[PDB]
Amino acid sequence: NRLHSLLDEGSLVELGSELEPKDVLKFRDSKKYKDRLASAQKETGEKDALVVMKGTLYGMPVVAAAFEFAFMGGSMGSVVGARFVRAVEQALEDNCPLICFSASGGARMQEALM
Amino acid sequence: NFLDFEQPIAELEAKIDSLTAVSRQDEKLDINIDEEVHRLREKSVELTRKIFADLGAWQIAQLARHPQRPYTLDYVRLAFDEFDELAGDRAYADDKAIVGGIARLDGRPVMIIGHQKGRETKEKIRRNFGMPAPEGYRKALRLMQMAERFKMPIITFIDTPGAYPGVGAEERGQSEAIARNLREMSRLGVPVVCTVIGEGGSGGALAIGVGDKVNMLQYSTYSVISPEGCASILWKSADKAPLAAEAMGIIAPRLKELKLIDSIIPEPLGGAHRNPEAMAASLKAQLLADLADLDVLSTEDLKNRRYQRLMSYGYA
Amino acid sequence: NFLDFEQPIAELEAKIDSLTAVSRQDEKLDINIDEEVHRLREKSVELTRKIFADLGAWQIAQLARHPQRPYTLDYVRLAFDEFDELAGDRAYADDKAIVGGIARLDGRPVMIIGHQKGRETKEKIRRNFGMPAPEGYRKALRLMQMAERFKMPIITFIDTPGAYPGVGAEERGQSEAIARNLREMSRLGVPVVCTVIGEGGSGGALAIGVGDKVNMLQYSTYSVISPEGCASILWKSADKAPLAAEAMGIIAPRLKELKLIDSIIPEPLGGAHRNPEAMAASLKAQLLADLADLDVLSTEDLKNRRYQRLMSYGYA
Amino acid sequence: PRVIEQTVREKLPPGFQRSEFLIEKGAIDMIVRRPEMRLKLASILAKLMNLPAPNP
Ligand SMILES: CC(=O)SCCNC(=O)CCNC(=O)[C@H](O)C(C)(C)COP(=O)(O)OP(=O)(O)OC[C@H]1O[C@@H](n2cnc3c(N)ncnc32)[C@H](O)[C@@H]1OP(=O)(O)O
Repeated sequence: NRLHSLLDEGSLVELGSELEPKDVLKFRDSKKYKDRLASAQKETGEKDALVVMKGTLYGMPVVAAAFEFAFMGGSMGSVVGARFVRAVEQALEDNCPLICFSASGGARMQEALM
Repeated sequence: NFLDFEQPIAELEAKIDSLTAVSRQDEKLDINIDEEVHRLREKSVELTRKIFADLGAWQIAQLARHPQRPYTLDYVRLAFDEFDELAGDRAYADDKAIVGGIARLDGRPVMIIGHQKGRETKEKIRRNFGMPAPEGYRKALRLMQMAERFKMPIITFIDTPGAYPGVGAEERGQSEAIARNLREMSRLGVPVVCTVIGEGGSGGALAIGVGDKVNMLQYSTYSVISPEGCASILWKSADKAPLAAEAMGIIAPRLKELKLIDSIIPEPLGGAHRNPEAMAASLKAQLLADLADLDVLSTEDLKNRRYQRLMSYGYA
Repeated sequence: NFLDFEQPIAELEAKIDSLTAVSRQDEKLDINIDEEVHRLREKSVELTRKIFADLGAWQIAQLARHPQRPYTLDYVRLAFDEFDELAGDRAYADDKAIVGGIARLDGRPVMIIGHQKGRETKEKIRRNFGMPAPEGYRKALRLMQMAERFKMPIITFIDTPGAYPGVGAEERGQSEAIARNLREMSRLGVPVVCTVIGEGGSGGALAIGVGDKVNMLQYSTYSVISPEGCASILWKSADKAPLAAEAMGIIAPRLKELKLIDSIIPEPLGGAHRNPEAMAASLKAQLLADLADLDVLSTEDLKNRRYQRLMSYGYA
Repeated sequence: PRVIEQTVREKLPPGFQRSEFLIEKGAIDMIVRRPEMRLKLASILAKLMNLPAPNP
């Protein structure tokens, strides 16, 4: 909704949609990190906290993104950074400002130092 | 002051001390000191292996916090010479939780940035338990820029509980300062090497740890969050810290397989604290080896390699 | 609130005000307002020339401090559009004694940095009488770097009594911040234009005034030290300020001959305060003309010319 | 705020870590309400990129 609100209509193009969590730390909390991963993914309808959608602003190309705080506190998971890199790379290859919105409670603990 | 599980080592040490007194205490007492010293040292050496063979991640964390250990000052003294300490951010204060300076390594000049918990209570409170307010990280950025400018390599030590969680620290752009630090260090035209001596992590540690190479002792924990914090938030308790430590993967070998750190520097038995000189020598050898195979690459190739390695972060 | 020597102008104004009331006050009073208004305005217009013809340097200083005048906010409003105010040094605070922002000048985008004394007592104390603590100058450096990065020209207004002489200002590297400001501004790859609207000087003013061109109103004083300070130190008194003003050469035409400033923008009669719109138009025309003959030169030639002009400073 | 509360074991200032407070303390540029946001970004970016101003 945020991305649609900012970007113009009909020019939206999602980026990094094939990137999904691939937990390897098998983090065993009170719940299993895979449990929370799947629960958030189905509850919010998004693979991870961050969404990226190339678009246009008043006829000017631009790249936007935002955090879905509902996703495990919107933590910056591996996919979050990977999509961030994807968006920045898109902005670099095609000359266009890049914008983002911040909403998170901290880095994704379950992935530890990753 | 040895830890709780180092007790058998202690009592044997406690018998050992009064051997000096019995040498010349009183009543003509000068016993055959050498025989008893040799036997008790033999037993103590045998027992430490009986004690440090069976330690795991929760212990490793305790050892990483042994209140008798070399801090960055100690490694500087025992592996560096002609050390000049630059103190001052140029903005609001110099911080005692970070100590930086310019020194020589086997003739070669280097920059040394790292934390200093202070030894006893007094130097611990004077240095804020190695917890840096942001002005410290601004100072570290300033020094790192200076080192970059004059074609000088950077050696960084990392031993911090974390960025200070206080009113003064938050007011002055803590997040902003650390963000800038993480931005500049990823563009310097000089090689960067960063150890994980002692206890470090919690992000603020990364402010001076983004380099070509990364190294860690065998009893040093590098956790995005202290085990106690992870326990409180997730386990809903504090006593369950060891489970958090086991799960997170804060121990060096666990991290080593993760392609996160480039080498582990083995410790003297019983912890580096028992032989600080040996640990300093090992660290100096590792640092020199790291610098050697690094100087071959040119500055542009150095930065390109640094960027590429960063991108390898995360399974994605 | 007109100055002491603007009294004859005042009393004539004082008769003029109640003309509005007499128009519809009471008792059917609606007199032939137009005739009296025309005659009194004629007399007032004639008298101001009788008053502002014979003012000299001590007065100029008083007029430069007229407590009814356009500050940088006023010139922004009356000559700039689409103004966006960026507040924040990123370190410790944003300062109210400096206001910066990014706006458009006749379509063209520009950066505007300058001071704001505040109009009345409340906005004067909230902005510290246009006296900037160093964090303000760090903010100004940050904005100037931003403007340089995106091939954007910089327009700067200068209206400051001086850098704040206070504990907080000295503690935070006042000297250091101003030194850095004076260093960076002399390397930007974008043209720089700087007026001297209002009262400015005392070095701290120079923090945002090192550019390709310099311009000053006809009643604006630019003194390395306020006249009162020079009087106290040298004359051994304060009352002898006018002599200090006469000696120093703080008036625009006196400075103009010194090759220090590139143009004087003429004022509306009686001071720019009587016709702020006319002054804003004159300033906008001068700024546009300055930018025009400046954009022809390339960035490298721009910086070379800037450096060469600096070296012309001082008779040596 | 919980971590800082336990650490400093005191009362945090009112408005702690609030945008109306972190613009007071220099870390925050400008406070924009959501409805303007798209125009505010559009105008600022059209300026910085040096493009002609957007049409309302
Ligand atoms: C060290 C780090 O970087 S992570 C440490 C945790 N974060 C912090 O210390 C910073 C802020 N701390 C917080 O508790 C919050 O983010 C606050 C202060 C903004 C409060 O926001 P709240 O409205 O309380 O949100 P809350 O913390 O409940 O977040 C919602 C959910 O996200 C989860 N979450 C948030 N951040 C994280 C994180 N970094 N890792 C894992 N889960 C997280 C919470 O567990 C919670 O899950 P639950 O509702 O199913 O129990």
